[PDB]
Amino acid sequence: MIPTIDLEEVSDKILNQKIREASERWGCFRVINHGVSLSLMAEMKKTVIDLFQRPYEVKVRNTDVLLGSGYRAPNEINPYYEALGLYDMASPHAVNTFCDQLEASADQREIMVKYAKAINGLATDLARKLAESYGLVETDFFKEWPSQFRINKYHFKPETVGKLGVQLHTDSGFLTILQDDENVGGLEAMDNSSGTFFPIDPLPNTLAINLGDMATIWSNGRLCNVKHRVQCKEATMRYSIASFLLGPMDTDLEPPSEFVDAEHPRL
Ligand SMILES: O=C(O)CCC(=O)C(=O)O
Ligand SMILES: [Mg+2]
Repeated sequence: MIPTIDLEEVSDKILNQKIREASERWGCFRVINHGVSLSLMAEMKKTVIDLFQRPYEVKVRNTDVLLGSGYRAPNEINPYYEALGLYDMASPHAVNTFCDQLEASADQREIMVKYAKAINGLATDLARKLAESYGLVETDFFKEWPSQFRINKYHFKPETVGKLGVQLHTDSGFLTILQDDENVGGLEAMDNSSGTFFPIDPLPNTLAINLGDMATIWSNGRLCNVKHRVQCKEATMRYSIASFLLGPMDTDLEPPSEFVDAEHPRL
């Protein structure tokens, strides 16, 4: 079972410890009292739904910056999935460019600006708490790490229900913040120990956090890069918003040396 962590827990050592053990054992957790405006989240979702109904020929303008950034229409590899997004989410220029590409309204534009700044703050905050949970000196390790924004539209038809919508996988970055679909469940993750899956049901006003491959590398294997998938449980439309804190992009990720011991040989 995925644990729910209270980010307004009064005690730093309890809070950081909860986060670390969740990140090591399950590779994921929910956060409550995250500090992201609930109204901003709903408006971001409204903006997402509306953005996906832009002209196809406009959507196609959402060009890759990184391979996979930008638009992907459903195809025969993964037929139920449509997506948009931008690289370097921390850059107001990058966000604006994305909004220029999708011809967002001015109102929409500034919804995106505010969401990105909020979500990216939650991300830096969570990452720092992870550094703190290990008593690291390098409590700023991520300060030059770029983020990637990606909004997703899942189309499940009656054919799809009972089966999956996306196959089992790990995020390649450090940390992911997911705003799932309020009224359409289906996200599942595998317990590495058992091999069994458990669901990540969309609990209202919460945000889902999971760790990716970069976190495992950085932590020399202590942090779990959770395997997850979304399974179709009903043939409806489905929207989700994801913000990825990635590893460094120019450099190569190797761990703070505090993680590499004679009992933790390098990977
Ligand atoms: O759409 C979802 O429910 C999860 C999204 C996800 O896993 C991703 O964008 O990497
Ligand atoms: Mg994912």
